[PDB]
Amino acid sequence: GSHSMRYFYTSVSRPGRGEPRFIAVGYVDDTQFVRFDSDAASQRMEPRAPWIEQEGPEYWDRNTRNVKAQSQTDRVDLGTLRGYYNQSEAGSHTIQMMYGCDVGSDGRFLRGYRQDAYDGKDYIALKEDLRSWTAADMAAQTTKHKWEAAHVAEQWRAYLEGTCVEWLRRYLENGKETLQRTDAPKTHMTHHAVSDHEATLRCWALSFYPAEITLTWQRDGEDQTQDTELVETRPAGDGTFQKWVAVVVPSGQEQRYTCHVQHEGLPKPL
Amino acid sequence: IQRTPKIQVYSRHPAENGKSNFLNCYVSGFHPSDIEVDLLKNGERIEKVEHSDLSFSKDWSFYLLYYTEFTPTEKDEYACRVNHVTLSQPKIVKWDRDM
Repeated sequence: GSHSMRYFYTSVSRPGRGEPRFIAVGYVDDTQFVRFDSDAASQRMEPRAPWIEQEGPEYWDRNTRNVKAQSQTDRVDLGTLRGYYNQSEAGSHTIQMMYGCDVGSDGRFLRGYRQDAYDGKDYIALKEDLRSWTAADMAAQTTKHKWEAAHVAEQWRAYLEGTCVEWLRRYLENGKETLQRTDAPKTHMTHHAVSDHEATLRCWALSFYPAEITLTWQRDGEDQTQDTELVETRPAGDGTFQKWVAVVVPSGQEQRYTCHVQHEGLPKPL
Repeated sequence: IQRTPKIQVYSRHPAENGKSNFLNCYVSGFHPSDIEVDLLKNGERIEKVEHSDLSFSKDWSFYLLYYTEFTPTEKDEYACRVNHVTLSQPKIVKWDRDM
């Protein structure tokens, strides 16, 4: 299957005292494997999956240096963007950035991406061509002019099509025993009476990996969405995920309802 | 922009009274990232509650998992108490083991 490596950065200015909070986490597909938190003790990029542990000292030095320089660039940029939007030095603001690459089943680059946000809204994004920028407003347009002049897109493209893809293939071979394994959902249904003639049937998908899943109810072979409730997929806290969908049914009529589960860990789900 | 948290309180494993398990509070869909999440037993605050490293979804809204080891019982009430700029008072969501 295809695989992705993604890094997520968040900087939050702290106007009352100090510098911004900066948190960075890296993922291979849905497995977090590194983190940096400016409020933590190490002041180092830290391992979060057993298979990255083996990386030598320069790996950890270079990754620590990189994500520290990014926190300082974000510190400056919080100042800059505050100026662009003409906002006061009193309020706290946020820059977030997500970047990464996907590879297909043979490990070749499929796509790269790098986009950021200012206070939870799109600010500037690298297009899929990895050559040009999408500026959401006029402050990001100013950034887009500076970056076209400096040919910043070129550097991102070289990283996303090279380094990003090379290390993701390395990680995939190194943590293959979990990263290239699917944990199909363990499923069961529960029945809860809602009165002396209605009941909720809840269909549970538990302990699965990757997180992507589709849970749906059919009544007599046709998809039902009325009287159903679908929760947001949530982490189990052990690297796997959970989801359920429920329907309210007339008691006695439960055999008409089937829950249909679709997940990568399943050969032809239904 | 500001966005209010979604909240799910649930155990990591099937809850069985008397068996040790983990209580989770998943807060997601919120912006800004500053938030206060407490896990509660019979109204009091549990002390060594842990959380994941802040990350966010495609629409840039954040999520965090708060968790602590616990044992479900017949009479203890567990809940998650969340406070955020978008809320005029803290939101308390009681743990229901069926969801």
